[PDB]
Amino acid sequence: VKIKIEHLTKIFGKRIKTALTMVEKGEPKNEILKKTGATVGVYDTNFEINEGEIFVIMGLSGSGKSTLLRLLNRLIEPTSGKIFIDNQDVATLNKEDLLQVRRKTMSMVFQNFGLFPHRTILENTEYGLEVQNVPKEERRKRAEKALDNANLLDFKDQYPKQLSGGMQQRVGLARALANDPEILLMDEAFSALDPLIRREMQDELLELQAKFQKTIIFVSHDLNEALRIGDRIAIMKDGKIMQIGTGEEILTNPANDYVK
Amino acid sequence: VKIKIEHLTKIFGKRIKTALTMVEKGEPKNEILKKTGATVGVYDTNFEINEGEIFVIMGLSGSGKSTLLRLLNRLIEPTSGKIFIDNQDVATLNKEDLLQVRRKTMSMVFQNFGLFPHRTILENTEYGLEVQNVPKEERRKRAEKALDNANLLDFKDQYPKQLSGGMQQRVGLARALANDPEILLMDEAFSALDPLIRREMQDELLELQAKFQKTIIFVSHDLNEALRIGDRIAIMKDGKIMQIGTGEEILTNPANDYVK
Amino acid sequence: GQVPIANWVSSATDWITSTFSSGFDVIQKSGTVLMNGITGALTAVPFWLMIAVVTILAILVSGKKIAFPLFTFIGLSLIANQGLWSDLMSTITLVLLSSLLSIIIGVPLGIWMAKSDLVAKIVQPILDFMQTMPGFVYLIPAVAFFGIGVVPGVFASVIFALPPTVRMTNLGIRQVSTELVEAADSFGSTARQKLFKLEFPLAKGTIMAGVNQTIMLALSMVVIASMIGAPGLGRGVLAAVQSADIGKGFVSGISLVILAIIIDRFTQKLNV
Amino acid sequence: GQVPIANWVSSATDWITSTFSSGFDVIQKSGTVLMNGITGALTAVPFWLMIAVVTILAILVSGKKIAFPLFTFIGLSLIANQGLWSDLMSTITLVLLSSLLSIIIGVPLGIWMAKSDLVAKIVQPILDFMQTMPGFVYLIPAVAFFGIGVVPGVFASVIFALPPTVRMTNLGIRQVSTELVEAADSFGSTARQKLFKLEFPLAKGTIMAGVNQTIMLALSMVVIASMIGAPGLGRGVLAAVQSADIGKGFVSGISLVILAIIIDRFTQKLNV
Repeated sequence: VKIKIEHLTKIFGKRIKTALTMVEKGEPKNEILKKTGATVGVYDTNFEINEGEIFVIMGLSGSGKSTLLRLLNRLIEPTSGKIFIDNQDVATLNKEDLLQVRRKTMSMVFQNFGLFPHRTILENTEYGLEVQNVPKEERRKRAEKALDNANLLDFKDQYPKQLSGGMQQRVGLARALANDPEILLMDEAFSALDPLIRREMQDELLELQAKFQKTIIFVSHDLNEALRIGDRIAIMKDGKIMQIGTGEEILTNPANDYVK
Repeated sequence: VKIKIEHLTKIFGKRIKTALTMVEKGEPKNEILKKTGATVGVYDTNFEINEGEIFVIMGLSGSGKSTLLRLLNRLIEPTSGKIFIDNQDVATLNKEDLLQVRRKTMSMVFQNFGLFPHRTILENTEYGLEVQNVPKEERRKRAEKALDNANLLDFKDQYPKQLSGGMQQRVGLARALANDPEILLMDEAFSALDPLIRREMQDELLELQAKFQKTIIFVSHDLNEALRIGDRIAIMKDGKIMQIGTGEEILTNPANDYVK
Repeated sequence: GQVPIANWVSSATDWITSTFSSGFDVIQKSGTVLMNGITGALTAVPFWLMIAVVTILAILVSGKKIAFPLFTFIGLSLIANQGLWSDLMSTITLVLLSSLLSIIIGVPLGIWMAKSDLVAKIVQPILDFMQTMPGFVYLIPAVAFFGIGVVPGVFASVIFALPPTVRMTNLGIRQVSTELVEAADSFGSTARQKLFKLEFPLAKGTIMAGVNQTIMLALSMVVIASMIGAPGLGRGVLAAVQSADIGKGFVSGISLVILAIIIDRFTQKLNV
Repeated sequence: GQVPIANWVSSATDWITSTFSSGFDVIQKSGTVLMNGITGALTAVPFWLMIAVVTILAILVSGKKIAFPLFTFIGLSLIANQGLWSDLMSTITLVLLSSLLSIIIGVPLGIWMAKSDLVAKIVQPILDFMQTMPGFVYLIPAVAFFGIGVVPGVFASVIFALPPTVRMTNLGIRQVSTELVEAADSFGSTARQKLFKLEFPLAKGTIMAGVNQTIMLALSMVVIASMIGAPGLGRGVLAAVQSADIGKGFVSGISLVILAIIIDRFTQKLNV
């Protein structure tokens, strides 16, 4: 296995330890988020992600689905928990080791494409390397190959504002890929596209994964697209994982009608 | 009769006389709507309104529908035409004559209720009198009787921000009535309401009109309410009146098939 | 080499101040009498009863927060103890008169700019022209006409503080939603009933922001006019920076700072 | 009666300017040499080649509109003809240095205020405290330390013009959409690659507005510092309002107005 989680916890607001332990009683989060006012992101999630798979993550919009991601790479400081990768726990790292992690191992993809409008394609896509102090020629070549693998090297001098939602997403994915990461995080990557280009990006992602294998984590809200991508799906609600079913999620329905 | 119209028209933009001779001829409208932009609001309308009736007016955006009202009031200066009312042409009146016209004969009701939020209801409702320099006691009693006729005298000290769309419209109509005019103008009076209160206000309006006789001219979108209330309906589009059918418009339909 | 302007300007100024002296002498008399009247009689009364009034007023506009009242009391009283109460009564009549004149001149001009659009197209860039330029150059047109004294400081202040009042007035007038104006015009409001009954009561909250800028600008300008001879705390400051007596200068500057904080907090809390 | 402050303040100021003179003498030397270097060598060169450069630059930033170029030419040339070119080269090095220092001091402080929220909660009200107060009181802390001269005018200007730069910097930093920051942090940007690569290039347009305010504030403050001895056109104005020679004062004021209009139009058109 490439990833191993151990009791991941994220709680906002003050009363850090007091609220953490008072909720550690295991009560439904609704009570503490409604009355006591202590917001909750997750609660004691202990799962894992094996190499060369797709651990999709569902959850109604507002159920702490992307917070788990943003915790994996520490875009939000997790209260307590452990994320063992490459025999390394991330939460117990200084800025240097964490930066090297983010540089070489993990890299995200964003809903609104998280693109620098003031920088052109061959300028953005190379960011993942520019940050690494990479030879301009080498990073340029890597960017251009990451582009032509998506068939956009022709537009290597335009600006994002002059492109399409699907093209912007493909450029974001090229930026994520040029760094050649062992892990690929995707947070609602296709939540702003049309169904047909959505499905097209899905097929592109699958063909690339099958061709180039690497661990993927994926957030989404449709079960159909998921099962189209789902190698190990795991839905979430109230900030709590409930299952890790590939073809059984839709079979077994533990305390959930949303599964249909 | 009460009203008589004489070649009423309103044209925006410069090229005033040239555009006027252009529109008076019957030239195409979309041509000039897309060519020069000196938009057209009205098309040489020559109709009339008899005393004690309801001359509803219909049409969609760009129909110059509401514009006809504001022209009758002179809230927007008409390019050419005449409105003979009480043996008075309004377009050829000095300031004070039009002032007294607006103060006694005509008075409007507004889509968004046109209410002074900074003033109390019994303070608003009396505006129609305050502007006339009326004895405080006299205008106060008139306003109170007007609220009584609508059964909202209890709320004579609240503020509009604390009320409902229905009560706001009722207070606007009370403001219109307190002047005891001979004409009642409305501009999408019930566009911000729901069907129930819409129809309730419609019924109350017809009840008052039959009990208290006075000329009305009405603006609306839907034909159902027009037939519920309208005594002489008038369709309009591209700033041109189509007909004046009470129960014939449902029959004679040169593209007036909106009845269903 | 050519240097013709100075002569033309001094000639024109002599012509004005000679052919119009009938007005300038009257203005000088009125200014000096107003100043020495509302700075000695309307003010300059027990300096333990006025600071108390202001303290309780701060309490009112603050409710529970005691910082601002503590400042007013440990402020104005600080001034008095330092012996600068008679120079604060002045520097207040000055900003008072400057703000009143700037209002009287702008608010009407703001209405005129709101009604006519060409007037605005004219003046608004002129107002940015007058609010970008340094204010120190508003003294020439002051000592040239009224010489040194009080009324020149007042003139510089009113012509330095006017812009924001005018701008925010124009705004608050031509930002009231056209529907209310339609309503008030349908019942025959002849631009004078309409104004008072509808527009001002709704613009107030926008205008008064412009006025609370006007006041600070007038304070700044009278402190600067201290160079001319406009009395008050400014003179103190001036003397200091001319004689490097940092004690007197600092106490006068801190008095001005206190007055400024007080005026800001008041003029703000009395706007919301 | 008690009047204790002045003594305490003068004592503290003597203590500072005595125990730190090692720094103040160095600052005085640096200021005077910078001024007399970039006002006589980097400038004070043919007054028919510089106005032409500025005219063509105005043409560039204006395209077809000829009003602003006509002003630059019939402006600066007007100054020169009036014999005030050596006092405009000064009054430019002064605003130049004041703006540079205010930038160097604010932009970093603006970053620090954007990262930490408590720093902002501290400073922003302090910045309104410093932008509400009259600027004439920024002279005491200038003549108290650096006496009269150029560097005190520069100090007053940098401490009078700083606020807007800081505020708009903080804005342009903590108004760039958090998603881009997430993107730049996911690829390991250590707050120095992130800053230059993402935030500045996006804030620029907001910052430079604060800076184009800083420049005008520095101009105002050096004209006011003319009282201290900061050279330039201000002195002229000053002399006039001290001797009532309205010709010289008016020509210097019109030169300042011209410089102000030019700087405003430039610093604006070079922001959009």
